[PDB]
Amino acid sequence: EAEAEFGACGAIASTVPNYNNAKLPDPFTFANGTALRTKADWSCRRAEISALIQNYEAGTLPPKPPVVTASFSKSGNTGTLAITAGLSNSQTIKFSPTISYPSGTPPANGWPLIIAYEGGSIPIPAGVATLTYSNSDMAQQNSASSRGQGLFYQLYGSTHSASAMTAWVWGVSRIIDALEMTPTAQINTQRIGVTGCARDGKGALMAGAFEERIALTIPQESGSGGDACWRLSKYEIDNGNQVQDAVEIVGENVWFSTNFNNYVQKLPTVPEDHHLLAAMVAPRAMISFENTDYLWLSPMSSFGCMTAAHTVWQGLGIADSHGFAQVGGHAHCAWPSSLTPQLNAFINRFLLDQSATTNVFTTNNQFGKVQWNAANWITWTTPTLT
Ligand SMILES: *[C@@H]1O[C@H](CO)[C@@H](O)[C@H](O)[C@H]1NC(C)=O
Repeated sequence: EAEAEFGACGAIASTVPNYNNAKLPDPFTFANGTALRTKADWSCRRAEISALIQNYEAGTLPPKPPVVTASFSKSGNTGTLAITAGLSNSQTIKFSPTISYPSGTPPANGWPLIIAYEGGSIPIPAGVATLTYSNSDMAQQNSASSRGQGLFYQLYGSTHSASAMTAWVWGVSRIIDALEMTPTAQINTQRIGVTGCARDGKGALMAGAFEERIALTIPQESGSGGDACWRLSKYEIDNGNQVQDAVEIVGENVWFSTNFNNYVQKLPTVPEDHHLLAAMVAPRAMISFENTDYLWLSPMSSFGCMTAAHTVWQGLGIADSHGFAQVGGHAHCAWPSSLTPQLNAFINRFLLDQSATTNVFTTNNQFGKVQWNAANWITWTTPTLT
């Protein structure tokens, strides 16, 4: 409704004041009760999901500011992309991510690139350039003490509602803006991925969800606040698994908005969960990786959450653009070589344009004191969006 004022998607909701659902919110029904039926409907539902996530847990994601400039220099195989961002009131900040390049002549359209939060913890293939993004500089993340601290807040103000992870997303968007105006960086901006591990994996998921120029999203062992769902993690903690959950996470750090504190004890009233956050990547590609050795990561919650999110790609007819691999037997953020084929399949297909098959959806079902029962959490029937 009200398309003449708001555009093609009309008056998307940012709140649902009467919501109360202990199971997972339905991806395929808008807040107003309209059912999704077409693939185009997904674009508008994703916009509504973005507004709901910002309202309840992420804070405000500012749009591109009126000043974004960039200069590039290179020494050896290392480029430095010096970025400046500024507001209409003259306030400016600067940050300078570095890029590690393969040697020699690039492909005609430039190197594919993975934006790696704090360098990431995945093996990046030799034909893909790596941009090291210091997300902690953009928004600090030591503990609850870090609230409102970081370069982002030196631009927008320390009381700005963006969570640290939303601030990190904004920084990624500026990096891509910079790359698109800097041909000498020799990056194929149509083949950019994002990755990070642990808290930086929560960050990478947020980046892929909210920044649509990311072609491939790779969250690694992101746990609670990442590819796990709040409702499922509450079920785990109530049944004796020592998981991270919504209540603890908001006291531990600043990855979520202060407003989320008002909902962590009332999760059924939140008209979203992280299955909808992950689904915001669709129709682009994502594979996330989880580790069952650490109950803190909430293993069942990630499997159930990603199974729920997967229904969006299934409804869009592109199930193989979304992968999930969950295994045990390795240290946190250590990369197990047994998963390298799955990682490379997604990188090869979505960043390197190879005909790799990307049907990856596997778990060992090692969930501790709980089991996954899809009927207790997913109530919707996946439509075939037209
Ligand atoms: C319900 O909301 C969606 C998203 O704003 C919109 O596209 C749709 O037109 C709305 N339904 C009606 C009947 O206005």
